[PDB]
Amino acid sequence: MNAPDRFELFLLGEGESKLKIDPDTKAPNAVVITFEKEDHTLGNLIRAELLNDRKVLFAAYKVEHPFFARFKLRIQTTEGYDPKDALKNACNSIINKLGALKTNFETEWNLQTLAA
Amino acid sequence: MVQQLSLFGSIGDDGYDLLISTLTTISGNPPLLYNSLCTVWKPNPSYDVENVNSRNQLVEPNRIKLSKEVPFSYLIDETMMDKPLNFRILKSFTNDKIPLNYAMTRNILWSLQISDIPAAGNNRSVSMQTIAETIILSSAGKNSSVSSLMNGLGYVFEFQYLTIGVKFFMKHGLILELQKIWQIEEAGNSQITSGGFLLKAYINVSRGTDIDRINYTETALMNLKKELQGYIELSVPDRQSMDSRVAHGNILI
Amino acid sequence: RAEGPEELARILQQLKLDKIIHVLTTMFENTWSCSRIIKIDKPIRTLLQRDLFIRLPHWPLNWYLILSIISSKTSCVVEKRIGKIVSQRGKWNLKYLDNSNVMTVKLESITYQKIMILQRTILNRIINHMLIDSLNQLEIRNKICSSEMINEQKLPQYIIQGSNTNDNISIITLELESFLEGSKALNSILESSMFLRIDYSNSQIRLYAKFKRNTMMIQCQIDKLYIHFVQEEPLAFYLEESFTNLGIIVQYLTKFRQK
Amino acid sequence: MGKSAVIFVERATPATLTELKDALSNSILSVRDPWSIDFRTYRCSIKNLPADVSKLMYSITFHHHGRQTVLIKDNSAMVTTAAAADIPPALVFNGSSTGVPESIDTILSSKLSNIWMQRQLIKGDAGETLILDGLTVRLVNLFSSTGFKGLLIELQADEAGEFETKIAGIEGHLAEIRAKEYKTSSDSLGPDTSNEICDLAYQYVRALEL
Amino acid sequence: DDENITKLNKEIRAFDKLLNIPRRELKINLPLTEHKSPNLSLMLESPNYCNALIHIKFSAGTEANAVSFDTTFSDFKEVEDFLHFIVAEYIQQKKV
Repeated sequence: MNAPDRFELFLLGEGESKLKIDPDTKAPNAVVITFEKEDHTLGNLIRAELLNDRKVLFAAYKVEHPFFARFKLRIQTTEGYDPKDALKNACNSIINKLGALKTNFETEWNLQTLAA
Repeated sequence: MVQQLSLFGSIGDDGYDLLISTLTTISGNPPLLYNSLCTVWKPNPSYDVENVNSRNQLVEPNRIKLSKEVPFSYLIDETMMDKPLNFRILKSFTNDKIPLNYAMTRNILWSLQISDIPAAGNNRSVSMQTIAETIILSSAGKNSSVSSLMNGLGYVFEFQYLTIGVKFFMKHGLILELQKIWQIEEAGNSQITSGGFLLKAYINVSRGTDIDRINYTETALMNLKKELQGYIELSVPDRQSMDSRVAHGNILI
Repeated sequence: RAEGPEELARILQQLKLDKIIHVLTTMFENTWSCSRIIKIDKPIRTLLQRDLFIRLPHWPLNWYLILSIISSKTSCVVEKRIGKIVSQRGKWNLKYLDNSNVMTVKLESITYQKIMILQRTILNRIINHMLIDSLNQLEIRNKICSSEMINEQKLPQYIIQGSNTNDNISIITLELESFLEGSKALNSILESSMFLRIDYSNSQIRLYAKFKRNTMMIQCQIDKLYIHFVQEEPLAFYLEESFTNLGIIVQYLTKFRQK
Repeated sequence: MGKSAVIFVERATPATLTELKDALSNSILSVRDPWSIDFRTYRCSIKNLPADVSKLMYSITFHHHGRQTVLIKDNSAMVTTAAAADIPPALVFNGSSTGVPESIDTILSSKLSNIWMQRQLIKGDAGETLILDGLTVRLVNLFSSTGFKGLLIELQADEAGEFETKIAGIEGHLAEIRAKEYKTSSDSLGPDTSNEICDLAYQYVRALEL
Repeated sequence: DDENITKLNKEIRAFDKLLNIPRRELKINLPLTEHKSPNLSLMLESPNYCNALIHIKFSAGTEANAVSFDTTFSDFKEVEDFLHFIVAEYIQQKKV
């Protein structure tokens, strides 16, 4: 049997970096960032958030083969602005949105329990 | 970890003095006195190592060497402080008796070292051996001692011996050693190299993959051997004598 | 290893700038704790500008003496101010900056004696500024009775009395409406301006107010209310209290306000 | 004689390190180069063992203290080096050493692999070191195989007179950031024999145990 | 151990007084009353055999270990300026 172990989907191997950043040689201010042990759940969210920044020109991701858990992201931003900073802003905005969502759901659930 | 490339030989003490002079005529350096003390440790037979993969032979048990330098104040008796500390003192070291006895060495209890049998094949002109080495700097705790440490790892004492000799440093990192070996037991001290000196010329290579360096090292060793033709015959020892695995017992001395 | 003529000119300009910076930093350290960690995103508004943030261990927290060094091709000047900076989530935030009391000083005039006199006066200046900031947190308007203000004799003379050119006495003019948090029913009784005088040597806080109209109730004995009326100005009274910690002075003010 | 202490916080957040870095920013005098640390546990593979003989062996590798490994077993310490510049000259001269040793972790995991086998590995990289008034504080995030583990704080001072006061102050500083479950340790391996790095490794072991 | 290495070590160490870096120290004690005697210790060194480094330690008459000032200087002009400042400070202290 040649079936790989399932835990290779969520445990990094030794000597593995969760992120790898590489400058793109074709378009200025463009970076290709490889994420490991991740799938569409994160890439879709990050790209949809990166599309809201008026200084972000290009943002696209892909998962080359459905056997391996990894994906590539590509970012291109305006002059005088770092793609890593854009990624940081996107992550901060996502975290704030999720926190607000959690607080709202807890308030509504407690109100329902009072009305239960 | 090094690849040590070595050649061996022996001489009778009668020519000893003469030999020394000739070496200084070649190297241009004077000999330097040295000594050492080695203790050999073997895996504990009380513990059954079933982990030795018998169906595959991934590994075989081996013996560990712990070495240390001992000051000459333990090796010089009350008759010898008058002479200066130089190589000539070796001329008086012909008796099986020695000032360092069993009790002092027991009171003592560094460099940790493991080796493998030399490389196989009959197309090798020098003894090539692989050595893995580490250093112990200090320790602490309620049982800080070499014996307690090696029993913690899982090893026990087997025997020990004492080397005294002289060193010559030549070009290209070549080291030439003249040694005398005294085995030590509670029963007493016996000189195995009785009435002679053991000669060993060797070089160290840091990386085994580099082959230009290894070829250069072999060239230097064979040139040195071809220089000493007619006086001393330097030879490759027996490959089965430098094997230090526990399963089979023999000791090149 | 420089490559460009513009690079060489920039190198020499930076050489002059940081040589001056090193000289003055050594001057401060030979007498002062600078900070080499703080980086502000935007240079402070006042040609090369360099910001240096200095303080002392016994100063109030987050209060820094800020020096803006402005270097030109032929002349250099120093802007000395007092500011409040905090660090939050890896960022330096300019919490507060003072611009009404900017000390613009030429490079040559600065000497050791001026440095030590500034060291002595800056503690009182920072205490006044932090009192101002606390009152702003209380949303109370205020104005500083500086040395020039006191010398102009526009303030009431009884307040100036006892201030024998001592830096331990600080007088601040407060608005009656602001100190009362908008109580407009008391504007017709007391003057719109009150005076807070704090003596560090005496550790005393006095709130002086002036009656807008002469009420006959002054003739009555008000000794039981800890109110002392000014002999020179019968319409002027004051409340005197003793304080030990400045951080709780706000409560004292409320106590005064209560009275 | 210098003194040291180690505090480990298990329920920390990813941003707790930044929170403690900023909460101490008033007293921060300077910052120095980053550090790293490794923590392995080796297990005994032999079954014919006595009841009183321990089974584990903790290896702690210090990167900033000149690349040194410390092996700990049953309150017994062993300090090994692997740099050519730490070798006592006598061993080089007499021939007891070839001059280019290996780390003891390679020896345990290559030649003695039939007695000892690895069981876990906890790493810490890109820590920050801050100089406060008569104090040095080092912070780092601990990463296991699965992911983030917790926060590690190590304090070192030269004067031992007021060490307890500094420890209490740092504990209070953590207290305002509402990190209430923290395990601290400043014990000494040997009351009579004082080795700094051995005691530091023992304190690490006592802090990191579960 | 061996005679040759000790002989060479002895012969080389014999030249320390010539090869070693020159150093100088000057201690100045100022006569002051009220059992308050400040000390001024100036040590001059040439770490790279050509540059002059002047380390100044001025201890005011308050405590035996409370060093009022401890500074280093590489420019003689700044040395003279700080000496003048210290003299002025001492004069002011004597005037108060």
